[PDB]
Amino acid sequence: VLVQDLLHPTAASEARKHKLKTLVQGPRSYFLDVKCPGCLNITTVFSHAQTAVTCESCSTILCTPTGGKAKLSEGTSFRRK
Amino acid sequence: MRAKWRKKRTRRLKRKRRKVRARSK
Amino acid sequence: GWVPVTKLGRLVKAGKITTIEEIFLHSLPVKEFQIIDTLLPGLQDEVMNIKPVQKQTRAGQRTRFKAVVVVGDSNGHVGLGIKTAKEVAGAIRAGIIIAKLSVIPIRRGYWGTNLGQPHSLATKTTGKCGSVTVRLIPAPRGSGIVASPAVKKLLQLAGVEDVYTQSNGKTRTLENTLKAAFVAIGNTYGFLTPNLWAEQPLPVSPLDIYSDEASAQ
Amino acid sequence: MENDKGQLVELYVPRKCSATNRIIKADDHASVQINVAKVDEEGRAIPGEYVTYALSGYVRSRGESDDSLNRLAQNDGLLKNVWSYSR
Amino acid sequence: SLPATFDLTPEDAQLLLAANTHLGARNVQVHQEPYVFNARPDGVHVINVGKTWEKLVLAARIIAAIPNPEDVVAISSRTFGQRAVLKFAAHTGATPIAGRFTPGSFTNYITRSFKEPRLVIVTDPRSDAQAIKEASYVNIPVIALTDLDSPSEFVDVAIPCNNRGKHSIGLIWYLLAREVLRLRGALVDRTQPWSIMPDLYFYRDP
Amino acid sequence: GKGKPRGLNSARKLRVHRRNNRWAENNYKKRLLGTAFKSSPFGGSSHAKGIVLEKLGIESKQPNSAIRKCVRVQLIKNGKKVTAFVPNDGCLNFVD
Amino acid sequence: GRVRTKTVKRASKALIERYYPKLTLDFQTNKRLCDEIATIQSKRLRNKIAGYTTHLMKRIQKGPVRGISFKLQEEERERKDQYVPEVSRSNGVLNVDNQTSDLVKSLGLKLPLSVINVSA
Amino acid sequence: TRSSVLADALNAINNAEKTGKRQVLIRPSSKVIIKFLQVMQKHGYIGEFEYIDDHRSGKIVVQLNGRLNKCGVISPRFNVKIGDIEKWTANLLPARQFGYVILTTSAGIMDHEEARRKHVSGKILGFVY
Amino acid sequence: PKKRASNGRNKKGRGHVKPVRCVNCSKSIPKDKAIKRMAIRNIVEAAAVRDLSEASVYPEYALPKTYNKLHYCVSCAIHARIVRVRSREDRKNRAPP
RNA sequence: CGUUUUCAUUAAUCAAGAACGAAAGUUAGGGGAUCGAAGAUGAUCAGAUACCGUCGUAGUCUUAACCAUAAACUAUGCCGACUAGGGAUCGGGUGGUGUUUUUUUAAUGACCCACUCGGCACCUUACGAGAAAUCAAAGUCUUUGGGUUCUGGGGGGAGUAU
Repeated sequence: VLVQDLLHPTAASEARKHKLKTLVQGPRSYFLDVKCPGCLNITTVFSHAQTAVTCESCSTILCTPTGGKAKLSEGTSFRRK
Repeated sequence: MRAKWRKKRTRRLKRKRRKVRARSK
Repeated sequence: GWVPVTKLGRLVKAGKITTIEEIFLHSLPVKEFQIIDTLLPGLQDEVMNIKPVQKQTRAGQRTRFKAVVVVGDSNGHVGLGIKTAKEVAGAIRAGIIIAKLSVIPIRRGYWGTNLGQPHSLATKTTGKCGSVTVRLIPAPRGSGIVASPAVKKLLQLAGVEDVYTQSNGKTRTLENTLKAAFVAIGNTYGFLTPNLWAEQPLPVSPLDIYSDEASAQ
Repeated sequence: MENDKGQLVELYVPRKCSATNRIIKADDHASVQINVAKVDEEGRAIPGEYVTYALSGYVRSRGESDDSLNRLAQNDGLLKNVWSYSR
Repeated sequence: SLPATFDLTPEDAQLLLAANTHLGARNVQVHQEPYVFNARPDGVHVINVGKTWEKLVLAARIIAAIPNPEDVVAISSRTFGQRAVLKFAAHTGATPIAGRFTPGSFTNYITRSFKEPRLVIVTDPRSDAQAIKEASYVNIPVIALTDLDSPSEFVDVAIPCNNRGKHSIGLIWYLLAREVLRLRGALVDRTQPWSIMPDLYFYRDP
Repeated sequence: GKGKPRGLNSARKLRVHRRNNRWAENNYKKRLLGTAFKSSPFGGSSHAKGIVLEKLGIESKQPNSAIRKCVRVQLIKNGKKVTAFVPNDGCLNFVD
Repeated sequence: GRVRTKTVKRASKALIERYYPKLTLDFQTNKRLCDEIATIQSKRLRNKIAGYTTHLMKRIQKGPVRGISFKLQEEERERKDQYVPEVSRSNGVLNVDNQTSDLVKSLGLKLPLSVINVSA
Repeated sequence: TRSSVLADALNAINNAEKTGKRQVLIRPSSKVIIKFLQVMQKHGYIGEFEYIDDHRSGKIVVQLNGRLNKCGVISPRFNVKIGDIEKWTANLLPARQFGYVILTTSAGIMDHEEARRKHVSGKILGFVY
Repeated sequence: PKKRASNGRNKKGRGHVKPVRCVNCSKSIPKDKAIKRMAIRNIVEAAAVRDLSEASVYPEYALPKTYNKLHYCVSCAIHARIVRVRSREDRKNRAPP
């Protein structure tokens, strides 16, 4: 206060701010590839999906939408990429 | 006097002056 | 004999502080009036006003007198004291004392030529007291003081030669007008003009160089 | 403040606050001047020799004088810790 | 600018950690305190004691820069700090005010309690608020032994401490006295355990 | 901006607004409604000549308990009856 | 009401503050000491001051009275706040938390450690 | 809505300078803020500033040195004839010896001194002292 | 001028609160403005409990209570209950006792 | 609120104009328990066309339509930016080798801790404002300019006459 670096803010002070109120605004959401262990291929599901994304071959479910982040449906395996 | 009882009295004045002026249209 | 207390009075009385630039520089609080009767002895006073204020009492009134007094010599210092007492002579005496305790300095400058011996204010300045706003504008040479008589006398004792004045609010109340103008002349040493941009090495207080000569027995 | 022939007029060039570079007035009685002792080898600090700062009344009244003294003492070398620039 | 040997010695760290100087105040936290270090779960905010020691050496450098040792005023109204400031006044010059502050002591001379100092050290900026408010009328630097929830207005250099105390208050006063007795003093080298016992500064009895 | 437009193309709002607000002035109202020529028993002129009808003694209300000696005058250019004070110690012995 | 004024109380206070030996607990002897060591311009005021000195003796002799110190009280409190018991680390090691251990590891040196696991 | 972006920038700078700060992050960041701050940098009133580029309107962080008393915007950019510069500088500057009335002319954004030297006039933007 | 920042009482964010009636005079006062105290008292007073618990089968059996919430107006609460009149600085307090 | 969805200046404030607008009131049915302008009564009182007691019409309620006023109050236009410290709370979200609910680990909900937007507010200061009361806006104003709408100009007469 009265002297601080507003150009190089600390990462812990930046990981807590709103995604619009950081220094350069950027999304806190991500993508992740999911494989259901019945099939073999993987599909890329958004973290905040909003749709019932079913698998490509067996159309069952991978994520049911919610208020914020999507919920992966308890038989899954996901990697953030 | 209280301002709404002067307001009520004024409405009773205007209701009379509308009546006497209606007799001479 | 004076026999001072409040160590700055002893640095003044032993002669270790000679000018009020040493007090006005280090922002030292002045508690005794003889500190400026010795460091500013050619100071002249002026009683600006005497008015009766009154208090209602369970049988009658209590009328005491309120005196507005301005001191200040002719060379950049003024002070303004206001005091009620039960008697007018005691009120004027105590107003001279409070005006001597409150001596402020004045940054006077030029209208816009750098010629000899400054005559006017360096900046446009403004003081508010109560509702009275008194604004002082720098003026060309030979303007005189374009002001009301009490403001003109407060700026005359200041040593200001040329100034323009505007005022706003109930300027008939003499206390608030004189105090607004006193703020407007004390605020000339707060405006950071670009000739004061050069850094200074922050001198040591005179209370430490003459630490031995203070701190009485 | 000078005049046509070189000469300084306007008595008392004022002091300035080390935390804000603002003019410390004559009627500023919350302003303060802090002398910090210079220390030689194995202590025993060098009497009559200080590093001095001045802080205005506004810096102290806002509660900023501690972080300002941390900053002003760190980048003189009195402290090699407390004040961190990225807040 | 510290030569070699003003570092936080491990014995001083054992003293400061034994007398609980790091156990700061709870979730209450003034924004003017970056002396915190990674708040312990169930409330308590651990104070960085290295920062405490650095501010302590700085404060002892400020105290040992006054020409006279006796226009320093140690202030305590809280009973945890009264014996502390009394033994601080015993060893150094440093005139004490233990207990009632008696306003008017700084401004407006002629009272019998008229101290006119160049430094005021205050054990608690909240319970000694009138001394701090009154020192800002008369241009005095104020040092304060502050916990993390204590107000910072009109204090310059502060020592982050635990003024809930009964151990930290007398210890930080003891360390100020020991450190200002090292600087410009009749004292000894690096190790120098200072035979004057640490716990002479503490609240006695109840 | 607090109450008024400021943009460069807004002089019509400023003109019409001040022209509307001028009517609250007493002087402007009485100078542009022609009070002087219709009301105000002269013609708006400075002096006016008239003929004395009767002499009146007007009692001063509240303070200054006295009988101010006045006359009732009918103006020549209007015919308007007007009470006019006759100032000095005496001077009702001079008007008839 | 037998409330005694500030004359009686301040003179009694000042008599104890400089004559605490000589000033026993008996009224009839303090009545003579206030005749010897003080100059009181009346007999009634002398008896009142002597009675209040005897009263304050009676409540000094069961512990202190706030306000009055003579020589022996301040000498005793002077030789009471010089205390032995000290404190230590002699009772084992320095018991810390996880975070105090992070603190000393982040700044200092090898000090004895014993971490804890307190939670909400 | 946001009607002027210089006005928001200069009020942010004024509040941070009144409150003793040494840094202002200004939300709006136009070209005219860049040239206004360049003139204020040329006459010493601000330190360096740094334009941070997100892929949007942009931000600026200005360093302050305490020399600024007030910077201000004149909100309708009034068409100033070269005889009216003395009227403006008499109106809204503290003295004739310092402070600049900043105005955008077709020969660039500049202070009134360079405007007098280059004999150019135009519209007024603001003022710095 | 304003005598309270919360003018009568406790309406910030509504515009209208439904009124209740004073229990004493039946003056209709808004529910947030009223003055509200819950009277919680036994059906026996502190003298009668001995002679009543003597006079009972099922030993002492409940000491059963009585509950009602009293809404007063500003007039009739001042005239008896919660009044005195607080000074301008003691007005701002909100601790009950 | 969430969002790495879309369009790409579509926006802000607004004479004239329009929708909605407590209570009372009006028109025509329905309903009419309660309270209750008017009215009738019993006391009080010097009188009592009042307060207090009893009875009770219109009204209170509803349907269709008027009326367009309230101390319609936060007596504080709306949009935008900046400036200060705190802890509560409501709605959304993110995090936790945290508690609870056992079935055996889970899972959800409730809670706890930290953060975050968006609300109704509050508390302490005052940098600042103010004639003061007081005000995180009533600040960022004689160092006066972010955009815009409405209103005022001594008290009456008078919100009267037309």
